Amino acid sequence: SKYMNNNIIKFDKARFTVLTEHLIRIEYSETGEFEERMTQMVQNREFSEVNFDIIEKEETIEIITSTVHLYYNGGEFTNASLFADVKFNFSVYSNRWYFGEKSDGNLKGTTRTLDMIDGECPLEDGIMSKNGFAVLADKGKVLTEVGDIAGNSVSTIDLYLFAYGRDYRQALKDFYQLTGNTPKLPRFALGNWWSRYYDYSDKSYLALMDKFTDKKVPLSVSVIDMDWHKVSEVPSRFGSGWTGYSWNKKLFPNPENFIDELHQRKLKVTLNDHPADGIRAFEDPYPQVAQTLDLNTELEEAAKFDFDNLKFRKAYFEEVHGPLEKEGVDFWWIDWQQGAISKSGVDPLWLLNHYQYQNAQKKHKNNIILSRYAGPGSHRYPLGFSGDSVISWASLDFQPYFTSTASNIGYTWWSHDIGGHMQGYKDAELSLRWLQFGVFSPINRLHSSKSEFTSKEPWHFDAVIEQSMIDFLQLRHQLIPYLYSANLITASEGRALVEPLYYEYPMEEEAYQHRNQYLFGEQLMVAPITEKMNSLLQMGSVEVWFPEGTWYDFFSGQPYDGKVSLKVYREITEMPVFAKAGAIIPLDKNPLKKEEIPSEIIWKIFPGADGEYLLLEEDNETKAEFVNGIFTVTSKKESSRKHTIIYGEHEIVSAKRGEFSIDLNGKEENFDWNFSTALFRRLDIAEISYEQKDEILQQLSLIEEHEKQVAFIKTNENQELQNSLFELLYSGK
Amino acid sequence: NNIIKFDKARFTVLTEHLIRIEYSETGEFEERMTQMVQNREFSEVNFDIIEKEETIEIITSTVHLYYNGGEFTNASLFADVKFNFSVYSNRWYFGEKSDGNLKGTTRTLDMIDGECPLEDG
Ligand SMILES: OC[C@@H](O)[C@H](O)[C@@H](O)CO
Repeated sequence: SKYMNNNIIKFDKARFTVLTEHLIRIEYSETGEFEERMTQMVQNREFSEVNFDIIEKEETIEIITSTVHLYYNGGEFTNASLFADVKFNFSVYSNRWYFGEKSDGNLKGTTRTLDMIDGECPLEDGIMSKNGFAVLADKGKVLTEVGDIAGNSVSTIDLYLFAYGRDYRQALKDFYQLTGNTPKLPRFALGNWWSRYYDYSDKSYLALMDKFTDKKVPLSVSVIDMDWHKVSEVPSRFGSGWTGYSWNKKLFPNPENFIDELHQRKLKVTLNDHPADGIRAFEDPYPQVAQTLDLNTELEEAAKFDFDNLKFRKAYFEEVHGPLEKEGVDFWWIDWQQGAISKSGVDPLWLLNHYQYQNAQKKHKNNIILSRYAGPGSHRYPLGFSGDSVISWASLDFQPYFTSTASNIGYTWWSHDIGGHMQGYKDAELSLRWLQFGVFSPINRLHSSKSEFTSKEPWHFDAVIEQSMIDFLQLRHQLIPYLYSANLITASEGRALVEPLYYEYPMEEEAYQHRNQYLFGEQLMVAPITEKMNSLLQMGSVEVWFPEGTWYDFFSGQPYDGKVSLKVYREITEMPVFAKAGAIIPLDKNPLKKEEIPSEIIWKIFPGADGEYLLLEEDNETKAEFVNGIFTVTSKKESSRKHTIIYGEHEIVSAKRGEFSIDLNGKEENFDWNFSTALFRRLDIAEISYEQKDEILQQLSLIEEHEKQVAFIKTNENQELQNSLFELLYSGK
Repeated sequence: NNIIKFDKARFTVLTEHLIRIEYSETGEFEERMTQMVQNREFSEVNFDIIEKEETIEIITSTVHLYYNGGEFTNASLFADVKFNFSVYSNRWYFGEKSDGNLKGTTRTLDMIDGECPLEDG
């Protein structure tokens, strides 16, 4: 059969597939046979036919779409024979791709891990570029129909040219169509996780879980780190106790009972797995694995780690994990730090995440793993696990940027160790700022090193820090409805929960100049504080870009007239999070109560414009509509759910059942936030002279005209104090 | 008896803790001294072998040395030491650097003001 889809062009030894007007597959084959199989990266090349034009001559071909000219001059792919011009003017002369060459503009993607990183590390390129094109090489192995490694591609060069311009959201959508959508997360993954590299007993671990309840901190996940298994008692002839599959019965004399007690507390349970030293002769499962793999047990022959080997994988899932799953382990923390070597040339991290994520689905519907990034397409195996960050202001300052930038390669479920993993320095404010970021990150998992000094328990800290941490951990559970809805949107529509500003505001230069600022779902904009407070102000700060429109602090209702770039100041207990006029945010009214789905939703409405919110749940869709001051709630299915409505400052309706409409036009649109209260608070906490406090309070109270209030603060000899006062006068204008 | 051949490789267990590893395309292995090596006469030692169709394992009191056949690559030739001095730096891979080397020396201190890099010992 000579039949070919109309989107396929062949010329010399190349094949071009025009998958969209802005996405061209580029293949080279010595043999004239081109690759149809799935690869590690690509799952789907079925794209609806698109319009394009060809200029084919003897010696050259040009493929022309709405956004790109692709040229091929025959022969081997070199920087001279294969190149493209984009039909954009985002740069004066960075509008040409050359095969095998780097161009500027790439907005970056992510990397394997933050292991041993103190602050910034280099990132790999993503598919997003300010100049409108990027090339995603497919260097992976081909897969069989059922998803096992098949060997080398017959397309010895296989590339994807993205030429979406600054339509970043559409580039990511089409990347997901190509590599497969992110699977749905389960709701439990979006709550708080407790983890610590600490040799807990059953007793001490349950006592901690019960103290979390006593302290009014909700948790969804109980992580148990490597001290669950034998460590120091492993005979040295076998190597270290890092890898283990055998319970420490001194700490866990009845593992199934312990896991059942965590299940009764509605916690999902994961164990640390260090797979690299395989199954050695001292292990509980060794007799059964040695039988299956026909090992020499009198010579203590180990079942060495080999995820290329179908029999090893089968032994690993059925005979090593299987018994631990039967005891009640819900999902696996794959903790691989042992390199990228295999006989197949496939990264063992890729093999682990691919096969473990598939195996997890027998255990539970929409199950997860926790593992490091395994390259483009590995978003199919959530969750991401960033690993052994250094505990530092510099590490925190990198992390929001790292997180939002990862959306540029579709890896949208990074779980960082909140408060940082190891080394570095103690600073309770650092631990608190890091938790603020974690709550507004894809996953909020508390974790720490083996130190006796790095517990992330709120009560480790003083009464102020402890209370603020408890408040933020409660907030995480309030946000689960919003997070779970955004999760179902990632899985169904290919939209990241965390977006860089330039996704919404691609033509605004300031959207590229606030590296740690992001959109958090569709209704909230976050600007985490990631530097130690100024002790004179007793407040930290971040420069915020406010896009055009009216914005409100999500917590205080402090207003801000966009478009402006404004330095904003917050006490260590407060975080900069903002909503536009018209925003509607659902909150669980009962974040401490372990309900499978919330019995009551708070609808938090920001007055001053129309808005809309769709709450996706396991078995329902709930639409909130705010049009000409009328707030309406409707659902796909009937339910007993109670709805609370908070319109700006004020609870209007409490615990109303069913679908309803309510006219909010006759209700107070204004937040209580006011200039005079906020000014008094900022002056009162500041470690400045009382004479300065007195004069600033007197003059700003006395001076009526806003421009002369600003002139007065402009004379202040403390420059950061001027900025803080300016923020208040700007919100109060 | 201290000598084992497998595929295109020759292993010589000189001590319980010292193993020569040779590759030869032709199956001819080198007996002559080199600039570095002057003597390969060492007393017999005890060690075990697990030889299969496609793989060999040599086991001493201190090391597992594995060879999976073919040219020597990081994947085909590697070893686990029977020690627990590190949590996961106990594996040698052919042609890869691992941590822990306490260093050796270098040709000269010509033009060196303070420290210079040393070669591995
Ligand atoms: O299992 C011990 C490890 O050091 C873990 O605590 C880290 O989180 C792994 O990255």
